[PDB]
Amino acid sequence: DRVAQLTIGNSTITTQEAANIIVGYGEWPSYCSDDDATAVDKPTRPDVSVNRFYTLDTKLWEKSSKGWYWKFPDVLTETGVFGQNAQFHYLYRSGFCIHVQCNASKFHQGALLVAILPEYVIGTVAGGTGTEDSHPPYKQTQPGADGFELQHPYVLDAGIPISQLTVCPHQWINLRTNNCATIIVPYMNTLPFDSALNHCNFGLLVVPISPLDFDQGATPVIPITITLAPMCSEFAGLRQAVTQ
Amino acid sequence: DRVAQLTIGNSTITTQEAANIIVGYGEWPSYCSDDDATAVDKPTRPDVSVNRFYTLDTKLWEKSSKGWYWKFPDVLTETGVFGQNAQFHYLYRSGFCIHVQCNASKFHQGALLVAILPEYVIGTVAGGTGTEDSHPPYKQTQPGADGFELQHPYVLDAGIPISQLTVCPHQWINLRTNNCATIIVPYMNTLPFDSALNHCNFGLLVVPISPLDFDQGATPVIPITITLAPMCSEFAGLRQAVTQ
Amino acid sequence: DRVAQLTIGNSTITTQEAANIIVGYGEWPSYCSDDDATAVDKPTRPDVSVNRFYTLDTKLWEKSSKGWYWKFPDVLTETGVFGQNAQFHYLYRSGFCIHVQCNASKFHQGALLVAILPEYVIGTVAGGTGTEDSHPPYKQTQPGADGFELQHPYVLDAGIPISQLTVCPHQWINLRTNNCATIIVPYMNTLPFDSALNHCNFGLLVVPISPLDFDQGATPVIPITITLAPMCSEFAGLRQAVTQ
Amino acid sequence: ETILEVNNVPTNATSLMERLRFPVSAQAGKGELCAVFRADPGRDGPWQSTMLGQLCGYYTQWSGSLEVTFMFTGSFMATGKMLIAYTPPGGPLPKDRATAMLGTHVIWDFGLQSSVTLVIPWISNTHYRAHARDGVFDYYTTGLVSIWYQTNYVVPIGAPNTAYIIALAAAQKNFTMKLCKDTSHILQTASIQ
Amino acid sequence: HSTAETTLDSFFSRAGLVGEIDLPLEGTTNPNGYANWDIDITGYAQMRRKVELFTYMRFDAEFTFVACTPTGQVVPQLLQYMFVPPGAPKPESRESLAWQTATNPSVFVKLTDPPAQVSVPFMSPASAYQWFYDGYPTFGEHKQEKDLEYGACPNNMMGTFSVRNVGSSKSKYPLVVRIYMRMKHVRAWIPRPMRNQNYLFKANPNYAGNSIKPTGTSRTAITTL
Repeated sequence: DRVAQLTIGNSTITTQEAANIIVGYGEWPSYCSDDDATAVDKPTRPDVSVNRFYTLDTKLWEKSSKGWYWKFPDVLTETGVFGQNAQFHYLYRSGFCIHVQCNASKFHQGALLVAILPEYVIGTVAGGTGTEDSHPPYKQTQPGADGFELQHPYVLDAGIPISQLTVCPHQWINLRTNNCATIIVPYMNTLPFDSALNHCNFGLLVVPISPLDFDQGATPVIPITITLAPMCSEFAGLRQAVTQ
Repeated sequence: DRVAQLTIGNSTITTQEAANIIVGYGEWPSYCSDDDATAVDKPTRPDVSVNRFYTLDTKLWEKSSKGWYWKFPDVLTETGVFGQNAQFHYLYRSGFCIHVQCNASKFHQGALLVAILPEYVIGTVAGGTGTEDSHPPYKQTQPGADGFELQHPYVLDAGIPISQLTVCPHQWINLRTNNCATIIVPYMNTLPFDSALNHCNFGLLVVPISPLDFDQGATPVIPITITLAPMCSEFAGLRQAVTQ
Repeated sequence: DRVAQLTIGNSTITTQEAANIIVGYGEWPSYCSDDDATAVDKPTRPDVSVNRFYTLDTKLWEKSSKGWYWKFPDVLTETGVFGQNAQFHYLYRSGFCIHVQCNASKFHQGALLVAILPEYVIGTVAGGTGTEDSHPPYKQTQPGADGFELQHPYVLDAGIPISQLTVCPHQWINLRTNNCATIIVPYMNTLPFDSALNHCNFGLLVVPISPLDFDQGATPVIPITITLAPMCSEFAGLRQAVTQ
Repeated sequence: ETILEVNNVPTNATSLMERLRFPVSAQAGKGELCAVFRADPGRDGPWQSTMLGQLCGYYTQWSGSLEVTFMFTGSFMATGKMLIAYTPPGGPLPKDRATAMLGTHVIWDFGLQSSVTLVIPWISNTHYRAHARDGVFDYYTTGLVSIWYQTNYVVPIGAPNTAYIIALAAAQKNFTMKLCKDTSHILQTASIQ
Repeated sequence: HSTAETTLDSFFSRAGLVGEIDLPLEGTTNPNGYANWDIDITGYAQMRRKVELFTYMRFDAEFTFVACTPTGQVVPQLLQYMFVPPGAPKPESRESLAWQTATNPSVFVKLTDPPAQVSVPFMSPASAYQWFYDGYPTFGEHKQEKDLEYGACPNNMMGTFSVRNVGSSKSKYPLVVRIYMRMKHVRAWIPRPMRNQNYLFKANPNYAGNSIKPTGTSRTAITTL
């Protein structure tokens, strides 16, 4: 139960210090029913070429880090064959298998909260005073694969408490216990299909709740890598490639 | 076999680095036979309210510690419901489950001898020269829950060799092996019942045979905690509460 | 039927001039159902150590006595093991077996009304005029084991007629007939458990309706003794001992 | 379970994130007190940061056992034993460990299993409890929780001398609420534009 | 190879000196022709060290009384030995009325007869004798003056052994009575470390703090014989 292997497509992930697997809302990704669908054109289900593990950028965990987030359909729109299909097709649909990995040693300590927040809408500080109706820039609402850093993690940059973020599919990475978190997310939206460009079904939040710490001499560079794989990907409404 | 759990009363002890359990003289605590008894009044067997784990004070293991001891009926006479019964009743009888715990790290070292010495009578240095017939004070013969420190561990402060103390129910706490010692003691005395105030059936000795040691930087505070639970407690000869 | 014996715990009461036994509201004391309870912790049912006969102070019946009363959970809160449990636990529950005894001779005369009045709230004379909103002191609302004497028995010190006090579980002690009254009371309250300190479920009233009288020469000291035993005692919500 | 702000002390703008966890460190070995807090769910205090505490605000009465899980976020080399105690109503804040241990408690040993759960059993006189406040309604208080050092926070050379604990709280399967009302607070000052 | 010689009976069933009583003509030690020996086998090191190997012991015993003058000379004298259980009247003189032994067991022997020998049962009110009693015999405050009672167990105090010249006049010779004890039907419980230091007193394990010698022999270096 502490060891596990995730194989999908032509990619395999290994781990010897896992903490089980979470299946968001107790549901596995699935394809769209014939009665839940509307688009009449036959969709493309590329399978193995898009349903595989993509490893996005690595972040560095510092004793003062606040946390980061990634919007999901988004992080992959410019990567591999998944990205190509997401650009050529109007409609997209899929679940995800997210595997956040971060290892240290038996002498390091700290705890990361890895959670999935559906429809993660970002807010602004409203000019500090709260009298200015400002809005988050494109660079912040859809940060891409590089993710974005939280400025006010306590309120998740959206006026909501992070202490309650656990009502969402989550898992923790407690260095003294495990070195990775695995969460499987089904397609969640009020529509059977939607644009992979304009809409971000959910956001991945990785936030340090218990600060990283260690004594001088132990390796100081502790990376946090994000690996994710689409599941049951379906695309429809073919046309030319659109970036945004 | 390295892991264990001791549940009795409303208390539970856990351990993942144990070294089996010793049952003093190969006998489990039991109640008094109808043919071994004399007192004609019906005894009280409070059970769960007195037969549970009581955790007495903690001691600090130093690189220069000599060792400590606790007289047993005594250590509990002023604690919980066991103490109340021991004070209100003339006669007392019971066995004990002693669990000494002390943990360190894989880089610390040392060995404690945890033994049970029945009728542990304390002697004095006799004024050094041996011409003065002095006697140990009440504070030393019955130290209470705070225990007492040995001044001359080699002779157990009683003119007897500690090297032979292993002929008594004992166990060792070798930091590289285990972090606790468990000894179960039956009621031992030449009488079926006796006073919990005037008489101490046995003494618990915790003595460092192999000095504690570690390199500067590793946590220097290494505590030794004593937890103990009465077993098959019986009391008789009720009257008013007597302290001594 | 005139003779009787009440044995409970390690106490026995005898009588050769009784007048049957009254069971308040036709119900015997019982323990709390699993569907009538709320407190989730397992209660203590000490049994024999608390369900026994406790004999409280004695009163002297004079040719001019007005009557006395005792609040019940209260009278015992500082006596025996019942008191200890009532102090250590937040919640208490129990019924009672009340035995009021008073004997004279075949030449003395008088009649005492022994009744149980649930929720016996005491009122004040309101400064005589009735314009002052005064309240009874703690010493009067909860008199303890010494009981308290009635100042205006006709109205039971609460503005209600004593002539109707017989709608409550009662019995009389008519010296020419019997020398004791026995009443068994079940636990009565709108809650399954309650505090034995803040709340007094009922009050015991002993009032002379027919004055004591005799000719000079016959012993003039005629005592009235109150003996009572808890029944089906249950306690819950353990903590430190609280006096009030 | 949602994070319980036991360390509801820092109000500074930059120090808000530290109310989410409280410190533990090497002591002097005399069963020192670590932290304390009321177990009351719908009362002003630590529970206000939890989802349970927030949903309670919408109901006048509740009933049932509660649970608090403590997760140790120190290093793998750090060891220690704590004593989490729950003191039912009437019991004043225990002055020392020897007093706290007389109530419902659990001795927690740090190890591979990072967390431990303190169950605050439903020990009430009434079937339901209305929200407890200072004064008369303190009649519905649940009690007090207090963390003590059973032994001590021990660590080798090279490992941090201070680690933190994160408390997560929720309700048990027998928890129930009744009589809807509005939360004590309304997040609005002037008209919302 | 037999294991019979290491049984408790083989080990303890050997008579050894446990008492010695002097009845001189002139002196300050029992000069009136009688003596009262407090029954305690803790006065001699050999016998004491053996029994103190165990904490509790239950046994019957065989007492032998060897009497003669201080030179070892056998003299034609008649003696009377009397066992005075605790509570019985201890003789205050050679002509004490207590010598009537209407109930106490007595032995009359001449020094010319072979040593008197007698069998004694296990007479403790406890189930066994205790060579060690870690406690006090009575309740109350235990002040400095009464620390004399620590470790004193009445269950081991079997009484007194009295001797006298059967007469009403001074004896013509100085006497000595050596008491030997042989244990029989022995049961023993809880072994302990064997006496390490010299014995100093009877009722306790006191040792000379300035002369604490090692359990055994020593040498120059650990790497050389």
